[PDB]
Amino acid sequence: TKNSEYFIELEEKHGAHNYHPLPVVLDRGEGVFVWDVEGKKYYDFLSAYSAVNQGHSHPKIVEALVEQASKLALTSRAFYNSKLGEYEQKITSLLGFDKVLPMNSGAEAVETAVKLARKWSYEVKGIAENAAKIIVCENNFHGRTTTIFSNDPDGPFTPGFIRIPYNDIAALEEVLSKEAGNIAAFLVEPIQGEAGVYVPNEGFLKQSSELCKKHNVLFIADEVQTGIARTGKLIACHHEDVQPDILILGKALSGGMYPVSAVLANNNIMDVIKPGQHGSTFGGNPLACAVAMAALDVVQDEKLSERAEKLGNLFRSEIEKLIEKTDLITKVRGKGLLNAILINDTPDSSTAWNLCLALKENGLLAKPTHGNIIRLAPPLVITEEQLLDCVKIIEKTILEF
Amino acid sequence: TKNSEYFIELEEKHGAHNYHPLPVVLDRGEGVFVWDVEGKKYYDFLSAYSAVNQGHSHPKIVEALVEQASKLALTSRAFYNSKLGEYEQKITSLLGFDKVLPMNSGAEAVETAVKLARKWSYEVKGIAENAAKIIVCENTPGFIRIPYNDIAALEEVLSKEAGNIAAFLVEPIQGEAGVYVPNEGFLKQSSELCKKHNVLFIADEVQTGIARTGKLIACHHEDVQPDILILGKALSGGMYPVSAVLANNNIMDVIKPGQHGSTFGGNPLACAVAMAALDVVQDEKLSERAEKLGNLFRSEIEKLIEKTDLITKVRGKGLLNAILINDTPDSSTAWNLCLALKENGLLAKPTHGNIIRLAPPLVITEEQLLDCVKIIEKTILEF
Repeated sequence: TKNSEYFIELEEKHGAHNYHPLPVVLDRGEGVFVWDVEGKKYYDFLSAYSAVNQGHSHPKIVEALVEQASKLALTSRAFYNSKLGEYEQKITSLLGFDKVLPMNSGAEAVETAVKLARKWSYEVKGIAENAAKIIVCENNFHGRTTTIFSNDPDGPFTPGFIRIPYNDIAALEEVLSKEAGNIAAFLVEPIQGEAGVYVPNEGFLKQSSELCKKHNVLFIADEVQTGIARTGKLIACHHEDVQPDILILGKALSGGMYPVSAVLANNNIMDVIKPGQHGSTFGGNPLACAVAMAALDVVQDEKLSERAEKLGNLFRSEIEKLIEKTDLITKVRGKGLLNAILINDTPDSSTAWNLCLALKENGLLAKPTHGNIIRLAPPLVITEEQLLDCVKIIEKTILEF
Repeated sequence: TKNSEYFIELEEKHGAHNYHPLPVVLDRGEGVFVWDVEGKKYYDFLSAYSAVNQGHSHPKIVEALVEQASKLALTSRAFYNSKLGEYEQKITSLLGFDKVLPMNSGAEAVETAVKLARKWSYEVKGIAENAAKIIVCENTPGFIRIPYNDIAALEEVLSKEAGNIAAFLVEPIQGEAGVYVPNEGFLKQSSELCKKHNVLFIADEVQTGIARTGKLIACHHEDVQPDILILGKALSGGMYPVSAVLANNNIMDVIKPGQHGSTFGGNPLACAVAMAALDVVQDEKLSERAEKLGNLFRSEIEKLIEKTDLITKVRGKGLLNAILINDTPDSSTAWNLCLALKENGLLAKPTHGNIIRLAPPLVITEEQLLDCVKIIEKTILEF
């Protein structure tokens, strides 16, 4: 009785209708594979939007969660817990920063990074306490701003922000040359993943970072999606020889086992933070820390950055060959195993969705974004043989469509 | 060696200084008790700000986490998972709502409740898109701030501009400053006033919900069924960040799939944990336990107050309680009292300088509760 349709109908009846998932009901995951309720096996080519970099149900991450959950999971920050210090030392040493501020969700970490940058710009740089601006390339704070109303009780422009095009050095230099004195930070993703996969021009991140330093503006690398080996380096900034002033991590920081996010910065920035303001009950809890330490160890011990780099090159090379055989795919873009294909149809068309249904029938799970883009992002633990099998599945699906 | 000071120094060096915790380093919890790195045992009288209502490391909740984490912890909402539907059916049936929207954090759920009320007021009530206002209580355009526990102020705002108002968003008890219990009838009259003026009543029960005040949600004390219910914290027993917004179909009908989503909201691990945490509350009758033990606790603390000039009053409902220390908010007395309580085996922390929250896990026994009273008495009388 309790088949896939049974669960879908439960959610229709009792759950808000705020999502449109691909119609598959998953109940087990192991490594690169997931199984639906009827027992069919699939390659996961979404990795829960690049949170499951270490594979589903990684034995080391499971083990860390189970160990810590039976000891102590939450004290709040009213007290110290014995795991947070160990984790803080680990991650700051690993990435080369003095300090980390732990949070739960990606949005919390981005919000916290911006608040930290504004406070720095007041305490150190000298901008008035409501006058600092943040340069952004996308709507990083969707749902929490007033443009015309914000939902947080405690051309169109968003006060406090300057929006410029992504991958546009001239636009950044124009803003900095004219009003860098008003600017606390530039907040940018090394690859934009919201509307697909937008890889910027070679050199964009490094030039942006250098321009920010020249103009006394913090460079904030939002690596919630790009971080933790996905692009072929521990963080995508490393591809560009950038060390950001503030680093934002999330998603795969926990392998997807627990919502863990982080903001890293050196003392000259982080020490503007003082006790007092209203904070997070769960941020930095010992269960989160035990999970994140294990998730980082998997990435380093299994050399997942090198694996994502090598297999990503192979993947894009093979997909480029497929593109030459079909009129259905316009281009493939990405870094490491963060890749996506643009389908040769309009964003209002059903083609990419139907291609994802066909991929599913052939044993590979992906979902469109913005109508005509398909993200292709498996866990980084995929083997070369499995990767080439996935290429064969994609080839078969495309060539038979 | 890795003693308490070692871990405190690690955090000073490598962690942001955004908190000033009580100087105790905890490494184990069971039920009402926690142990520090040196092995000293304490009663936890904060419950992680009322998230650990079911006690630390509750076996049924640990069980649920282990079972599900071993199987599948995260899919994202790009696909269905096999636990969310069962959890949605469970919590909506338990609380008497048609639908639930699952989230991670308390602030997420509050913001989602606000966004939902505004969308309702546009599609159903007819207010323009960015024109609906939300009434809230003092503890920001588009929000009307009135004093807490003030029916007259609410009535004045409604009489003057209910036509432009989507909702009133209120906590059944305010836990921010300390524990501010409103007057008898405040919540019910507020709920009735909102209905009369075609305004949604949103109960923020992130702190008060899940048995802490002696009922499954504090609205039940007052015979209020809110239009939108916000839950958080103890929904997971503290094992996982889980929050929720519940409402009937007349409100949830306005929801359609959007452009931005939550990766972790509604994931199968969160759902397995929350189902177990709810089962603990019902199976162990923790609402009844909190009601009965809360009455005993306030009665015993009132006796202690007779013996000292240090404590002004005790207030609260269920096991959400607090004491006001007889000193200024800028003084160190409450902090120093908490250091002394710690030495005598009970952990609490001040808020707003001169208030101490007293909120143990709901699984505490009468014998333990009276022992805690004895610890507080000893600490006060020896101070």
